[PDB]
Amino acid sequence: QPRPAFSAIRRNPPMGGNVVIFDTVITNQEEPYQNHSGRFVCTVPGYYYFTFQVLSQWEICLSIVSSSRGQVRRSLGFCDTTNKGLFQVVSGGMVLQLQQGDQVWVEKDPKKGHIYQGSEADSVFSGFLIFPSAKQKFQSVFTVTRQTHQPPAPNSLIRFNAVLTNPQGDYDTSTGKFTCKVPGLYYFVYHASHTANLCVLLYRSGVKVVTFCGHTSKTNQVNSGGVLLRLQVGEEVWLAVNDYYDMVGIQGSDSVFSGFLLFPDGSAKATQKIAFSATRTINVPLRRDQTIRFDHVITNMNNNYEPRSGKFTCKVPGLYYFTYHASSRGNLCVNLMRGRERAQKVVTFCDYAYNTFQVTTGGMVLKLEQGENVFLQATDKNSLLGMEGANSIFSGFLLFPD
Ligand SMILES: [Mg+2]
Repeated sequence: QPRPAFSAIRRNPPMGGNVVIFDTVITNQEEPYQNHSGRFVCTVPGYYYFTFQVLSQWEICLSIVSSSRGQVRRSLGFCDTTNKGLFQVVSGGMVLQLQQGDQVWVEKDPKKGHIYQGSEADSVFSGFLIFPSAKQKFQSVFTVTRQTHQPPAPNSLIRFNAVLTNPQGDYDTSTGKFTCKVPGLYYFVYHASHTANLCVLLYRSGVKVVTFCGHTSKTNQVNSGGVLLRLQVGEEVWLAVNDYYDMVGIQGSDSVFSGFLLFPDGSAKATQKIAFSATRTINVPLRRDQTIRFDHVITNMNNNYEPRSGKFTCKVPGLYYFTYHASSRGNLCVNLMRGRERAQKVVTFCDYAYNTFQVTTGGMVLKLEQGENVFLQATDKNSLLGMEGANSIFSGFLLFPD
């Protein structure tokens, strides 16, 4: 069984060109990613998820581009134009259906291309196979996007009117809702561009699950959020806004919503359906080197996440994707940790905020051995909020169960 999955970061990247080269490989199962060029190469045709979290201090606009038969296919873009010298993370992601030989990479706008260079924090590009193309009725995947210059109405459901992929029709662009056909464990994630305050709320069958808010005046930022949910047939999932409703991106900064089935109910081996999502609801100030506890479990299939510590511990060796979204009111750096009793830093994600509210994100594909821990660790920059209406969440799931 193919297991194509990678993550790479920047450390000593080659200079020049508009392709963003992530030169330092963290994970590269089947070696599809080329660290000398920045390009992922598809061997196994199918549906893949790609995502990036890139650190800037000025203006940055990025886009996930692909090629087929060497013909370039431009796509959505994501920008942060805060432009104040402080760490900002721009994020974006989408499902892509690929053929053998297709390539995928991140490109910067030659006019807005500032990417941090140094050791204080990291930028990451990740991708992994979701479903091989070879089934389709028993899969579920979508990436949809909001193509309009007019923002949603306050306190309303966010309609994504345009489809990038939706092969089962599980997202309905005329209602704005995803409806479950194949019951099981799903990942949902969004990246929404805005130039005024924006809160995005994710609903499941009429109940608010998580909320993430980002504040800005005039300049463009990306609000991100996501969660793993175990759904039954007929359940609905959708995004909405509250009184903070702005989704007006600048030119080149779009808004996307994706979801995909990871583990069907009643298929394969339950011991390998491993996924967790947990939020933080305690507001005690963190101290440097403290493990960040996410105490409230939304999902914890096979109980490999420990909410009382905040640590994931690997039972089933394999490739895992870890991700978080943290609300914050000041400067925040988090170390992503991997190891056993003595854990080691994989990356640090920093996102600074001056007298405002932010949501930041990071993610990583990691190969894990039985017994290895993965968790988030606090630094001296510890502004982290966890509350209804500004959540912080930590999630992880096994790639390639059966
Ligand atoms: Mg920020």
